[PDB]
Amino acid sequence: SNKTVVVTTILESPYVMMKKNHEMLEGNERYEGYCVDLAAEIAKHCGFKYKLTIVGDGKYGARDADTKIWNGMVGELVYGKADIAIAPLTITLVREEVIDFSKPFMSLGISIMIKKGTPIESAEDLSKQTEIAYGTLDSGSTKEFFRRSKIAVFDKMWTYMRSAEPSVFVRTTAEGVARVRKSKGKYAYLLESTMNEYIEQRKPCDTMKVGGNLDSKGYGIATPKGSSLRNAVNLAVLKLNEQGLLDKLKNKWWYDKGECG
Amino acid sequence: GSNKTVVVTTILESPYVMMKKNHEMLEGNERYEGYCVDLAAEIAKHCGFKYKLTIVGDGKYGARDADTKIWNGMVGELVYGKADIAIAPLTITLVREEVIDFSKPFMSLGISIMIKKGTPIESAEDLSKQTEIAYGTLDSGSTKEFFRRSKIAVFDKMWTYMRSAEPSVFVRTTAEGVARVRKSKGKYAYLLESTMNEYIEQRKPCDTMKVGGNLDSKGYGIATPKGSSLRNAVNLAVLKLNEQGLLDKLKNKWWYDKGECG
Ligand SMILES: CC1=CN2CCS(=O)(=O)N=C2C(c2ccc(OC3CCCCC3)cc2)=N1
Ligand SMILES: N[C@@H](CCC(=O)O)C(=O)O
Ligand SMILES: N[C@@H](CCC(=O)O)C(=O)O
Ligand SMILES: [Zn+2]
Repeated sequence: SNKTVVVTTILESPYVMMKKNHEMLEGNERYEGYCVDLAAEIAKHCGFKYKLTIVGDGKYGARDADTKIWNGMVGELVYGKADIAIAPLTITLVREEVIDFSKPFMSLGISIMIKKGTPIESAEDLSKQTEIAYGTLDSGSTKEFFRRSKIAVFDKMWTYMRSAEPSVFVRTTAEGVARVRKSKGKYAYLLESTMNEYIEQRKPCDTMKVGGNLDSKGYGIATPKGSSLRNAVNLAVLKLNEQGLLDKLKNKWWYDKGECG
Repeated sequence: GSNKTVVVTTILESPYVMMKKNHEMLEGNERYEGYCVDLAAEIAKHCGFKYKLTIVGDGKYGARDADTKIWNGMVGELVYGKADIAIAPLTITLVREEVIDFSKPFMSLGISIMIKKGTPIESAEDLSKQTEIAYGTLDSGSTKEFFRRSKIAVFDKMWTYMRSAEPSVFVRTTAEGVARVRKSKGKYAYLLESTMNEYIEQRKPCDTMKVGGNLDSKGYGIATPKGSSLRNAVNLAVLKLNEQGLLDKLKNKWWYDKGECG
């Protein structure tokens, strides 16, 4: 018997954003963005009503090494606080062991954001110097990439980042971007290419993406194990891709948005 | 029950699976080499099974006959129980995911255009707006189905042309498509996946290239029949191999490291 599906998501541009007039709107209407549009399409194809909820702790999801407790959107699924996560949530092994992911709806890789003119072209460049600090988001997949890497350059970078003072890590993507912008070239931020490429086309047009991506992976829609939504959501992602809807939404929220010419 | 050798279906498609030069003097899995040969050994090791590589009997990827509803190719081998797993450049598609399971993707790709160098085409729109240069796809597979099913104006126009073009613009194998580009003096362009296009661009005689952006974005996945006991282990193994950098290493090994075009 049909119940409203609780969707957990995260305020992250341009995936989910508060509309300019949000104070006078209610419920799902408060929000706009790629994942807001994706949620409406998935719900229509799968035949469910839903409520968008912003993850309580503002995090993507990681497992505490000591307590083994998951936080973020992953934790909301694991502990039964939400039915589905529709967000830029990276498909990773440690997550797929505890939740299920749809096929990917978007490709990405880890990338470098600099303030324009910063003399860095690559991860190797960052690793060979100390004047420019660099770091990642907490409680996400990029931090874990570095923590786990056995590649020489990335291992060196992790050894630096994990002990750097003051802390190079940030609580949100927006904090990382602000830190690049205010640091006069002395901070570079490691973040997913999707977010990097969005910000490069927003005023004040003072950042850019440098070097190749460090890896290749995808975002997926996540459900708790045993969910009755799993198969329908997976097939709906593939239907949306084949209809060209995912490519339409990417153009709508990245390039049609562009403010830097 | 007792542990049983897993039958792997795959397809002779360079550089995924190729006969070794000395294959007549080798046995079993040792007869073959390529990206998917290396990936199968790793999937089997991570999942703890023994396996036998077999080449798909009909040489096809997989499509459902509209009239008989029978699946051919590697998809049919899984559907009908002739193989336990497909480890091949098999595109994840909705109609296939309805009848088999796919792992998470191990390789990204999109449909792309191969030209003979110097052909005056930069895009799908360019192909659609002219008639001097013919163009086609593999005669069975996901690229043909993309065109057949598209509602996008440029692609619909291309399909309307391709489906009625005589003599046939379709080809039986990738190698046939590539040969047709090479011998056609610029008057044939081939629509094929970016992975295969980028491989051939780095092979002698270095006379083709990939032009324009990809027309779509998708992936290849390892496929199992529904209800397979291998499903979860294979899926987690794909994710582990990507995170440990093995997939990017294998792509470099079979595409670029011994590329022949400098
Ligand atoms: C936009 C889009 C749509 N679709 C449709 C569903 S798909 O499953 O066919 N894939 C995709 C896709 C995609 C995303 C990520 C990805 O990661 C791979 C990359 C190589 C190494 C391992 C991880 C592969 C493909 N992107
Ligand atoms: N998409 C990431 C968050 C962003 C990042 O770690 O750079 C995740 O799912 O954890
Ligand atoms: N990978 C495709 C075959 C090649 C193509 O259609 O271009 C499939 O699985 O059908
Ligand atoms: Zn739709």
